This record gives sequence, C-alpha cells and structure tokens, in this order.
Amino acid sequence: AILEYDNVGEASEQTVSLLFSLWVETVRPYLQIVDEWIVHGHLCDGAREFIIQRNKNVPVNHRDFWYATYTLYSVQHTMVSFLKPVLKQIIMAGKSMQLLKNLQCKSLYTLFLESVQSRLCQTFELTLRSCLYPHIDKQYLDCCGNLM
Amino acid sequence: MIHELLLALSGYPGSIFTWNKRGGLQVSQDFPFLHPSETSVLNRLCRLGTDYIRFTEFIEQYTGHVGLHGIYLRAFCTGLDSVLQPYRQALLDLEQEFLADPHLSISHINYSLDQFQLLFPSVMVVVEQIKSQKIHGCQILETVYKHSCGGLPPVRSALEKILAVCHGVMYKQLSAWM
Repeated sequence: AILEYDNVGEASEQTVSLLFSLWVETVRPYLQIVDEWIVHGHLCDGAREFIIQRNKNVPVNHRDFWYATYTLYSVQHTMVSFLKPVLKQIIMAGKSMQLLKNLQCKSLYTLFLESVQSRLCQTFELTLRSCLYPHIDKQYLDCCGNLM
Repeated sequence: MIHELLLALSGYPGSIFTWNKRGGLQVSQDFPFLHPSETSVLNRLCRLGTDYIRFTEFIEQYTGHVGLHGIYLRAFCTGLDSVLQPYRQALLDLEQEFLADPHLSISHINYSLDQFQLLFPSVMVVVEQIKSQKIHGCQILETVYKHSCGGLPPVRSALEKILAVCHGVMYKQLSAWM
C-alpha cells in the first residue's frame, strides 16, 4: 500500500503520512526483535512473531548448529519485502554474534525513527535504502571482523 | 425543497429527485406547486447533478481501487475531485445564504450555479472520451493536453490545473528515473 501511494505525491499526504506512521509503529517491534537477536541472541519472546523459524533443539556443539539453529519458515515461505534485502545479512550477523558469545564464554528502532525524522515526496523505498540498511551493514561488518 | 435540491446536487437524490442509473437525475413531477419553468430549471440542474454523480462514481472506481488502471488514472480522479471542490464550496455557500434569507428564488441558485453549468459538460466529455478510448499511461497526459487548448476559459483553467497535476506526477516519475 505504501509503495502504491508513493507516486500520488502530497495530494494524499493526509493518507501518506498516516500510513508512514502506521508502518513505523508496525515495524518497530520487528526492529527491536532483530536488534536483540543480533546483540545478544536471546529474546524475552517465547514463540516469535518472526518469519524465520528457530530450531531450539539444535545442539550448540554440533555441525548443523551453523545451519539448523535458525529454520526458514517455508509453507511457500513467510517473508516481508523490505526485510528481504537484509535477510541474509541478518542471519549471518545473528549467528555470528551467537558464535562469538559461545567462544567468548542505541536502539535500532530509535535509529530508524531519528533517521526518518531527519530526512522527513521522497521514495519511501529509497528512504529505507538510505537510512535502514547502512546501520545493518556497519553492524554486520563489525560482527564479522570481531568473529574473524 | 431547496435543501433536498442541494442534497441531490450533493449526490443524494430524494423522493422527487430520482436517479436512474443511466437515466440520470430526473424530477418526479408530482408536486402541486411545480410549474413548467420550475421543472425546466429543475431539469437543467439535474443535468449537473447527474454530472456530479458520474464524476463521483468514476473517481471512486479508479482512486479507491487499483486497461483502466495505473497511477495516471488515480491522478486523473484526484484532479477531477479537486476541480469539483470549488463547485462544492459554492454549493455550500448557496445553502448558507438560503438558510439566511428564505425569500430567495431558485432562479438565484441557478444564477449562482451557471458558473459551473458550462464547465461541467466539457469535463464530462473529456472523461468519457478518456474512459471510452481506455486511454492509459502517459497517453492520458497527452489526451488532456490535446484538449488543454480549449476555448472555454473556465474549462481551460480546470484543464490546466489537472494538467499541472499530471505534470507533477510525471515529473516525480522522471526525477525517479533520472
């Protein structure tokens, strides 16, 4: 809906900003979940609202822990559009922090909010490309470097 | 009568004012006070009422829902709504002035709405051409531009406004692609 209403312009800005705010609210919990999963790896969650299925029975010291620890939700497959580009990066970042914590034994929602407030018309797809992904890229590279 | 009249003009036909789906808005000529001039003015106004009704139908069809589809069509509907908006404001002001003075004649209302009496049929012509030819995409932008050189200053101003909206949309597109 937000992608289809981008091209209208400020004629529907009453609807445009409303949908923007609604999407921000809807995505914040996902932002928090992803952040916690890639900062620690645990959640206060018990069954997730998240696309990727978690296999909690995978032994930590096992070859398939690199694989079976997180299970893709195939029906075809549950997924969200804007989550697709960073899905692989999310997966590797989270598993990398998990491994780093195993071997070693501000909120992303807020960052997105402040970025979109500073920036905000402009393509919301390009808005997300500009603001959201670079944070993930930096965190992913930092995690990869630390792990390596 | 007058309030029912304006509400029919507001797209809400009453008992006397009957909206045949393709027979348009028409007058239930039954009131004992109706006169041939009265009915003639009523029919002249039901003309523009039917125009507004069809405008509303089309805009709902191609703005609330996604041939006859694409961003151009939604922009067309939005600009048509915007152009009709001053008609609505004039209608409301006329209602207000009737609510002030009850001695006002329906002829006064016809005098007031003559501003859009000529404007509406040209807009209907344009939109029915667009629909019948199923004009789609940037072709539509040319379409009104073809008609944008019309001889009706009111119609020409409305067409310039809608064409500026179309220009803005395709400028958004071109900025994205550049």
